Amino acid sequence: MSVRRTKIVATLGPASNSPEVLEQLILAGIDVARLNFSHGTPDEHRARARLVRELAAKHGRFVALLGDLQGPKIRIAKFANKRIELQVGDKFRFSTSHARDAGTQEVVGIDYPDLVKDCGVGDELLLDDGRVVMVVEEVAADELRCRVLIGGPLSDHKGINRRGGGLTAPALTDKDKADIKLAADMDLDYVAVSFPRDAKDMEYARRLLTEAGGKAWLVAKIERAEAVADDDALDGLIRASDAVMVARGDLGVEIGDAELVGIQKKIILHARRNNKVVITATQMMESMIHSPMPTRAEVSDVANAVLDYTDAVMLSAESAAGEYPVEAVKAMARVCQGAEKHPTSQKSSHRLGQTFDRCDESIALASMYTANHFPGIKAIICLTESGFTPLIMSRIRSSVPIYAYSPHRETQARVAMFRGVETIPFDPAALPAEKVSQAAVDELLKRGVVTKGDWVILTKGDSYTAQGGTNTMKVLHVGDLLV
Amino acid sequence: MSVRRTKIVATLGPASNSPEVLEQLILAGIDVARLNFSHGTPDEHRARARLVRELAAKHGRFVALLGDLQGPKIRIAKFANKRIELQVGDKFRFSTSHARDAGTQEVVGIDYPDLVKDCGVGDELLLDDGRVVMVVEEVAADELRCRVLIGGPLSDHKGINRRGGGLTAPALTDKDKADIKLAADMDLDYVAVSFPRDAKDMEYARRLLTEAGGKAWLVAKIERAEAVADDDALDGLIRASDAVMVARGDLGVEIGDAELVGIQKKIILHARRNNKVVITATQMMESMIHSPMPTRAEVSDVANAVLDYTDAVMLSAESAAGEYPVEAVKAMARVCQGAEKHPTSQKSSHRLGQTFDRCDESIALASMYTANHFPGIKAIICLTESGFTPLIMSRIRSSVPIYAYSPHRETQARVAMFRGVETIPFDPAALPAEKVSQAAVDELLKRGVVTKGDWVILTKGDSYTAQGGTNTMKVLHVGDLLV
Amino acid sequence: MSVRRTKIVATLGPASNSPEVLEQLILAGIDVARLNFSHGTPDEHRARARLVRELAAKHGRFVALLGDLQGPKIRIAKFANKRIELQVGDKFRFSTSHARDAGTQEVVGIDYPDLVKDCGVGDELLLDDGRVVMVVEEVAADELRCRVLIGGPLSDHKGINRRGGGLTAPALTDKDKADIKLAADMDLDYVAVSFPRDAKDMEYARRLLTEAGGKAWLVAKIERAEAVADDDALDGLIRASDAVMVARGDLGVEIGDAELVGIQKKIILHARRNNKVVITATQMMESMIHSPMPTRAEVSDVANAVLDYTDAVMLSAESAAGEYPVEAVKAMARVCQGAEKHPTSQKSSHRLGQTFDRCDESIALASMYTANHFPGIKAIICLTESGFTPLIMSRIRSSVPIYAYSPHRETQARVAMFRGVETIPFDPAALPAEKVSQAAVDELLKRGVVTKGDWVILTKGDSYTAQGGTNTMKVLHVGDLLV
Amino acid sequence: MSVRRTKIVATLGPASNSPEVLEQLILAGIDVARLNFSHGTPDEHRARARLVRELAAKHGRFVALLGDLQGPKIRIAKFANKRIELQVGDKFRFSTSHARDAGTQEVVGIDYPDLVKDCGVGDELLLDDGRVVMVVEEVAADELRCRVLIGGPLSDHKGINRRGGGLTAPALTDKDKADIKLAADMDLDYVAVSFPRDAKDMEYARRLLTEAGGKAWLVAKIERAEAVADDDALDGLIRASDAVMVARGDLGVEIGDAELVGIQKKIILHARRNNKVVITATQMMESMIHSPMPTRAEVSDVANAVLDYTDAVMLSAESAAGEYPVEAVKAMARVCQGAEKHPTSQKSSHRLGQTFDRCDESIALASMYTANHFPGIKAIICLTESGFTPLIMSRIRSSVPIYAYSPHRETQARVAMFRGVETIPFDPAALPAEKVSQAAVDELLKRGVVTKGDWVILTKGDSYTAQGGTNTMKVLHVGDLLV
Ligand SMILES: O=P(O)(O)OC[C@H]1O[C@H](O)[C@H](O)[C@@H](O)[C@@H]1O
Ligand SMILES: O=P(O)(O)OC[C@H]1O[C@H](O)[C@H](O)[C@@H](O)[C@@H]1O
Ligand SMILES: O=P(O)(O)OC[C@H]1O[C@H](O)[C@H](O)[C@@H](O)[C@@H]1O
Ligand SMILES: O=P(O)(O)OC[C@H]1O[C@H](O)[C@H](O)[C@@H](O)[C@@H]1O
Ligand SMILES: [Mg+2]
Ligand SMILES: [Mg+2]
Repeated sequence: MSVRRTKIVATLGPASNSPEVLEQLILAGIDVARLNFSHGTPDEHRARARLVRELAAKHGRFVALLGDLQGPKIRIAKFANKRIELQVGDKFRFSTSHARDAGTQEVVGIDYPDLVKDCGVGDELLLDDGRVVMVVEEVAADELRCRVLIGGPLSDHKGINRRGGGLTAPALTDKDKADIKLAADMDLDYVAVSFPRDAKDMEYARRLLTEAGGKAWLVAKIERAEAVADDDALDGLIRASDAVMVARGDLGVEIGDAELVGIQKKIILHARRNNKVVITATQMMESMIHSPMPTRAEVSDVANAVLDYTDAVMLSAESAAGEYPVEAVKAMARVCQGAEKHPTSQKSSHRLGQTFDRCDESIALASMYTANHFPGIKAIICLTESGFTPLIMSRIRSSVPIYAYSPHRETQARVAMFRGVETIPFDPAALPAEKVSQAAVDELLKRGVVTKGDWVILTKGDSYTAQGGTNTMKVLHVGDLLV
Repeated sequence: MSVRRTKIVATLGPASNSPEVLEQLILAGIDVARLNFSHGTPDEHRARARLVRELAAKHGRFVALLGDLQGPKIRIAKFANKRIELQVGDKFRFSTSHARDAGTQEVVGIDYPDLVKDCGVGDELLLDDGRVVMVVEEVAADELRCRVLIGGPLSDHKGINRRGGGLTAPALTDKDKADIKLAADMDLDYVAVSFPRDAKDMEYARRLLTEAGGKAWLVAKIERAEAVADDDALDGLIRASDAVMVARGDLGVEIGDAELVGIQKKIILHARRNNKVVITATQMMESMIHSPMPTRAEVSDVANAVLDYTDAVMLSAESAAGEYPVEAVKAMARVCQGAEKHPTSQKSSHRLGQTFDRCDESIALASMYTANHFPGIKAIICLTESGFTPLIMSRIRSSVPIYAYSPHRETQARVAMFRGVETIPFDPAALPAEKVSQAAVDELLKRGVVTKGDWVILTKGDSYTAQGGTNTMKVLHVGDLLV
Repeated sequence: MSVRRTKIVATLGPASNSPEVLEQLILAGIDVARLNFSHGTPDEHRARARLVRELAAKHGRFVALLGDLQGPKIRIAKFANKRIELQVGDKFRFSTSHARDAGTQEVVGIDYPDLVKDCGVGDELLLDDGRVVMVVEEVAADELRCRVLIGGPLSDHKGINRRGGGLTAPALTDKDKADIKLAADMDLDYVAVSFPRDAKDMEYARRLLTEAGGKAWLVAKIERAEAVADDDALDGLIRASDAVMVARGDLGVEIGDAELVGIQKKIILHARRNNKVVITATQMMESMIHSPMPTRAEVSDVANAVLDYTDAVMLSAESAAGEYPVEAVKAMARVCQGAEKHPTSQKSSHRLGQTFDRCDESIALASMYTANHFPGIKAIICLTESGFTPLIMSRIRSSVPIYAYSPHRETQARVAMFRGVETIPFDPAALPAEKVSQAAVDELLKRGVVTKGDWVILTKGDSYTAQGGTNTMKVLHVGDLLV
Repeated sequence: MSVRRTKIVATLGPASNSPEVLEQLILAGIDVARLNFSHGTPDEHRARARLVRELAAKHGRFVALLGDLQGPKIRIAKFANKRIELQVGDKFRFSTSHARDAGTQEVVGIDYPDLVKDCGVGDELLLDDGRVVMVVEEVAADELRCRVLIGGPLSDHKGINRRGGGLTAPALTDKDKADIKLAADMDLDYVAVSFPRDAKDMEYARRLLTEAGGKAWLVAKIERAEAVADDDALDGLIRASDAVMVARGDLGVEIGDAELVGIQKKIILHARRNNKVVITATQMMESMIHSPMPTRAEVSDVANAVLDYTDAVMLSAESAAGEYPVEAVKAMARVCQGAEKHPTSQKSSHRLGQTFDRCDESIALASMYTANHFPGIKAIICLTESGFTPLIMSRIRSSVPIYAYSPHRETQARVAMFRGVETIPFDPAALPAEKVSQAAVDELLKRGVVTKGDWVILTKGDSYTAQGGTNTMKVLHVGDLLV
């Protein structure tokens, strides 16, 4: 089998907090560790962040760190005895005037006044990611009086949303502003914004991140009905980001699970067309929380995401809280490898008939065209400062390995989420100009990726100091004297 | 929202044995009831068969009955209680001599004489489609003594295989020969053959079925590595059948779960190209055994099967043994409807450039072409004897309703598994020839499917008595005087 | 070789006026005789019209008659001596005020009052169908002072036009109004309008033709720069007609020879898209005026028109005035047959993805689809009243013979210009309804077009009296008992 | 309009022998002068060759010289009185036994032993390039007895051929071997072989040319039925050549005029696929022998050759013997420019799905891909030694100017026949390496082809001395500091 191209995002948590498990996850092949700021303390995150970077370096791997902002997720308050159980037909109330610590079998408090204002009789409310469902029977100034449609347990601080969406909330909370600073302070590679509705929400988050001196790239989580209402809404949000996440948990609540299949495919495609990275997420291997093997549906879900040409697939509870975090990563990685053998994973239309905007864009596209048609080419050596050039290369369907050669750590980590891209640390400026090409080829010969007789593509610009000036494509024969 | 086109196969069992639940399944929209002959007594099947047909007729629905032969897959015997639970590290024994009804927590019997010959110390055994895994620690003359590697439940007649591959029975079992007679005696609409390897296995089954006077159509279950080894193997097996099933449980064990995605798609496509019906099966909504809603992976799995253009999707334990059989069917039906709104579900290339063989094939194809391009057409009235004509129509991607008008019950049930086809009972021979067209159009006007001003396609042959002579296509305006 | 599908229009004149030559032209395969009203007396036309119809009937052929209106010719006045000769660089003047009777080597008069208003310095003037070319050097109050660009002879009443057009003239002259009546009186099948500018000119001609009781179909000659200025101009003119003619003589003068290739292709395509007939004309085999074989350029020109999917190709002086009218028709017919063997002549996209408007349109399209894919089909029996149904069929690329079965003479002749359509005289209303199918099939068996074992398509409507109700397509096996 | 891309080959002769006319032809835009060795003396050719090269240099143009070998004619013997005249309907005989000097009004001898074997009753025989045509009425053991179909004169040693071809003769005659030496001695850029049958004939010609020290590229004239008998025959002959010519005069005789259109298109396409140059020839503007303007058929013929994507179009008698050689070239050039504006002239599929063989091939293809999609690119600077790299570039449909930068005269002339390629004399080896790019860009700035702000593609290899090592593509912004 070939080296896996689709990247794996693994959420960390109680089940993946020790050095022994993190080491095993690194070895199993995680490419990105997600730190969910909805839970844990700042120091818990710092400790994990330090440990993943240490253990990655220990094994010559490049793992990005993604920080996930909680967002304006609306939660219930606490219960007196920490949890309750509800049956179909039971009556239940959400009250702004009920004490936050005194939840009972009949009522719980909520610290969000506009919840009651935005809801009306008939609205369906979904709690704990849809596990419990209620319908609003009566509205008063301070509470919603409901009937349970689908029973189950309820416990402190569980999430609530309305079927259809449309709830008022700010995109950035005060917690999120603090977490943005925390992310900048930890030098996180990616930061994910929850529940954005339009480009403004992402621009605001970008402002705050730069103001805090953060260099992270921004991920827009597509979880709101308004974000997918039409192509302009979606494309606007995508263009304001560096990456997007198909956040199927909250999105499914907002638009209905029966609409997910079409929207997942649209989001991935529109992301790639706008030269952004895309992640597919949520319940991809849920059964592995309690089982050491996935279901056939789970295998199919992941494989189909790979054929949709997602950059990465994500684990949440499977890796953060479940009994088999390492086995989940292993299984996910194996399914990705299998799906990548399909003929549709390697054949491209190469954006025929379209208009290119930039010069560096053109060299990237020209290289993918060349590599996909001259099969003697076994690798692409992309000398890059910020990772932009191999971002463009990896938007094109191919099975050729793309190597991002960079001296910077920021870049070496960034590309870990790019489908088909591997990092090779390399500093061309600190070498005699005439020796750069053979030096780059040496790095692949060391690793056994290419041998004498194979061909390779090298891309670069004129200087080795500025960014955004890729303008050259060379096709080199491994074995020849390379200038 | 439009009428669902993708068909639902629901396996019956303990959870779906009563008249109250079967009535609810019929109302929830099942199109085919599967009777798994691996479990239950002949009279249990007869009782369920009678009840489904009665309850379907009660609600003006046409539900086929599919009988699933156990096949030469090797199974364990019964337990004293029905089931046990095993933990990692537990010891367990498979014995040729142990009583077949007295299985315990420590040993179960097995009707496989070569057990000790085929297995050896170190071999891994897989039970229940890989869910439980054991390693052989000791071999004796009549038993295998094992340690559990992966725990889980075990129950009567669960499948067992060896990781190398050496468990199997040769060609059609004696049980199956008896069940073929039982199927013929019950007038089953479909019969499924397990573990077929090539056209010969299906021809043998067809011989036995016709010898017993059975009119059922044959379903080849694709579960053996040899059946998908190459296109000739697969196409041979498909051509010898009337329908095929993507049996992902056993198939995943035989070829590995990482290869399923590509093969599922190939099987569906090759089936449709050879004008056969295709079912996708196994663990599509497994979490609904214990939960009243599916996971996102399960939603995705089903939806993607619909976009692959499967005829039907299947439930096994979800409907047969689980806690929420009705909710599973409802959920599956809702996901199908959502996926059918996708633009790829309705647009066809119409087999351009290909060569047709038959005349009735040509009229079917010509009607789908016409309907897909003249949007005034709201339905296709296909007068058919055996259901062959609407079989061909439904191989072509479309969203136009196909109505199979037939006088025969055999046909009225058969087409229940055809994607996009609805039955309208109708006897053209018992009418004055000049009144047939308006009589057929009346049936759709009664049901509110078409109104005055809509157009319709009618297909038929010259006589109303023979089969295989469809040769006419008419385009009629609802409102006009129809000859 | 197969029966030629592309139709041949042959202009009559002095070289093709006798019964012996007309008989030879009929036998050589002409499908339409063009009567150019620019020359000849009314009785000369009547005599030829009668003779072609007589001789066609004598040999079981269906030849249409097309009457070509002269239109608005702008001409110079007379020269004092009979003819003058000009050399490149010579000076020459056109004067509104000079005496029209005697012209000199330096100046000629002209009956064009707007001359000085319409023309300007730099304009190129083309005389005698482009044979002489001049450029306007100076404009004075009553004359244009020119330099000769291309020399040659000039004589009394030669035509003059301006590169670009914009000379004022009505499309219908008083002569043309008289000729429209003459055409109606002769029962001409087609009438061609010269120099129309827009749909209004064609609607006016249609009014006059119906007022005179004429049943002819109208041909718009695309000869004016204004007619091809943009798609709306062209499409408007096409939609107002039944057929169009790529009139490359005058059109080349108006837009320049270097623009012809693109516009010829556009006109043909837009005509077919709007379900109109199209003729390609002018100098297709000019060398055959004086030679018994065509040049390779002439062969190429005709063949390329056939691959552009023109309905017909035309001869003008080659058949009307030249030394080898019969040999020209024979050569043209042979080149058509050769080009029709090309793979692009028989393969169609079948208007996939498009939206159909009418029901009879749908049956026509459905038949071409069916015939192009079921190769057992050797003919299409199209029962038609007015020829509309086979008009639509013949817009689709195919090599299957289309037979227009009609009782009417108007229709039997009309379809002679339709590519791939042959007339079979037939009256279904005068037969017992149940015997029609086999009666139609008999007509093809008589002619040896189909034999026992071949298949055929029959199209018709419900009654045999009304027009515009084709709604049925049947596929029949020649040899079976046909109802 | 833009600069013409399709190249013009003009045959020289009595009408184009003077310095005044040659100068006018150079200024009118000829790209290649053809020296037909069938006529003229060695010194007549030398004088013309010297004059075209002198006059081209005088006007900064690069005109190749093509030498056309006469090849094999089969000829009749002598007449008693040197010539006779034959009329339509006359009887005439060709006899293998009749005295070779005593030809009469009724019979002539012939030194063709297989005459009776090769010809048969019904065959048409063409003498003196088609001036006389006969049909064979009877065959006897030593003669063919014929009827004259087309009359004319006959004289000693006139050529004879059969419709259908198949007469035995070797591709290279003794005259041709002498002319190969003459071509080498004159340093001709191209040599054309007449009536080759297969790769062997072209390899033999290449041997003789190299043996004589000739550097010319070889043109295979496709005129023999055997050369187009199937794809292997044709492709074999193409692969053994550098260029091919669609020789429609002799080819039409050998396969029939009705087959030319399809074969012209096949030859052009197969030539381009195998990376060869292709010329379309013969009677493209024949009427211009005696007229100063072409017919519409001639305009169409040339334009359609341009849309078929021929590299060049040729004139023979139009430029060599006719009354208007300069006007013919001007007209041909104008028609080419018009046809090049068509949208199909600029859009390419870019050999999607295909497999490339070489590295320099890959850079050429990658540049055409890049140029066709980044419209900021206004030119391609191709540094080439032998012209191979811009040969490959020009196989791809585009409207971007391709500039072949070369120091060698051999190369500067060679590319004159390549569609869309212009020569820029340039010696990169004689410059400081760091100044090459801006030096090349200066050459285009001098000529006003590009301005500040435009982009350009530059291709090259590592050294500036070896051939066959193009391996680099750069995209440069005109105005920036170019390394
Ligand atoms: O745009 P980026 O990929 O960030 O890379 C940009 C840079 O990469 C190259 O290897 C060199 O460092 C520069 O020549 C170029 O400008
Ligand atoms: O649809 P099939 O099973 O091929 O049978 C086709 C039959 O359908 C109906 O009975 C039609 O009215 C008959 O004319 C035809 O023979
Ligand atoms: O082809 P059209 O001119 O529309 O006429 C179509 C007509 O042809 C059929 O043979 C019958 O005559 C009618 O059923 C029909 O109306
Ligand atoms: O296109 P070709 O004939 O192979 O010539 C291309 C060759 O010459 C040019 O000077 C290039 O700069 C060389 O580096 C290359 O090897
Ligand atoms: Mg099975
Ligand atoms: Mg020749």
